[PDB]
Amino acid sequence: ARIGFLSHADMSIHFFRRPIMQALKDMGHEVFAIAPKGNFTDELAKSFHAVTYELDKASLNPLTVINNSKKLSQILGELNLDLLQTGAHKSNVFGTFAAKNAGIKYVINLVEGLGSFYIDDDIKTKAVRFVMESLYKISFAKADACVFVNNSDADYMISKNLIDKSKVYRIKSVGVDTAKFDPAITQAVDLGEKKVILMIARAMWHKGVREFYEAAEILNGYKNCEFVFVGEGFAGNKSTADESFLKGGKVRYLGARNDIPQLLKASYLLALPSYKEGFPVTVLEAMSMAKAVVASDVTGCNEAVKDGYNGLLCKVKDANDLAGKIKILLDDEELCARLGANGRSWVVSEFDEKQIAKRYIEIYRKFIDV
Ligand SMILES: CC(=O)N[C@H]1[C@@H](OP(=O)(O)OP(=O)(O)OC[C@H]2O[C@@H](n3ccc(=O)[nH]c3=O)[C@H](O)[C@@H]2O)O[C@H](CO)[C@H](O)[C@@H]1O
Repeated sequence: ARIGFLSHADMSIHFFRRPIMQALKDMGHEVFAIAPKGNFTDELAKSFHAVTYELDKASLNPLTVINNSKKLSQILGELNLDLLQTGAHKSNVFGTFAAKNAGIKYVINLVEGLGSFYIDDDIKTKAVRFVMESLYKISFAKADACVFVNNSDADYMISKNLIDKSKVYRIKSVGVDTAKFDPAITQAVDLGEKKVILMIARAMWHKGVREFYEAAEILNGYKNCEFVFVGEGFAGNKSTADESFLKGGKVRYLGARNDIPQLLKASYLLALPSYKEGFPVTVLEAMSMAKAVVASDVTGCNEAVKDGYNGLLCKVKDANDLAGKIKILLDDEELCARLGANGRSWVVSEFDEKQIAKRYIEIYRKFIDV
């Protein structure tokens, strides 16, 4: 009944792990949110036991990653956890080494997208991918189970003999609060009298930001549409567009936001031209808002979006095709509503966060008493 949730980022605890954690709290367990300090740490402390720690998130310096993870082992050791849920690569691998060195008996892993080491193909990145995969064989072997939020990541990692089918659990998506993300109780943000083409994302190039801005250029307000981008960029990051790029195109830039339901209600459709995903949550949120989606035909996107059912798929790294799919929906309002209505019907039946959370807890029940 002492259950930790380790992440590299408090965003993942607050946005993804939370419904699991709430369900365990409501059952009378002690739930720990273990993540570096961030914008959500203080409110999370009110609900759960916040634990912070230092991390060079993107660094691959060996002695930095040894020291980071040794300190981490001590922080985890002092919590006296019965089970630790990790998520994403650094916590799955090094969080597991540190968890076992700290004497934690049960470690559950979680893969939610394979990330940029499978987008890039430069030799340096092909070597990094090899090492991480070889480390994963050890870390998975030490952990008791791994949850996958899509099928392609599980299939892939099984095919590389990184983990036995026995330990793979497929829980599709991290779920969405369909009662909060409900159009009937949501008041739209006012963005004018325009057909809003909404993209929600951290401004990673690997998220398709450039293609989205190029497509805005191509359509240039066709049928009174307006491209709108929600999310943060960063300065001096090669992996990221800066605010000067995000403010300099035919896109209305809103920066970070907390009224996503309200923004989705004001939108005509949601675009996600990502290069690679796990099970994109902005897609789930758009679906719960009964909004059609236009998404790249890539990993993750093509499991959350079924072409012709709840959205349309476009080629990746292709602004013209992205624009083309958007124009088809701008040209055909009845189709766009039908797809969004199917999107709503699907989230409600398969992706509500409450049933998703219950299925994580059944995995834990195999190992500890809940
Ligand atoms: C591999 C990858 O590229 N992405 C995956 C990764 O996290 P990502 O962080 O890439 O997931 P994402 O970008 O889909 O996260 C979106 C979440 O952030 C929220 N938001 C975003 C912008 C903003 O200004 N305000 C705001 O509140 C939004 O409401 C939603 O809850 O893990 C997720 C959880 O399973 C999904 O699998 C994604 O597919």
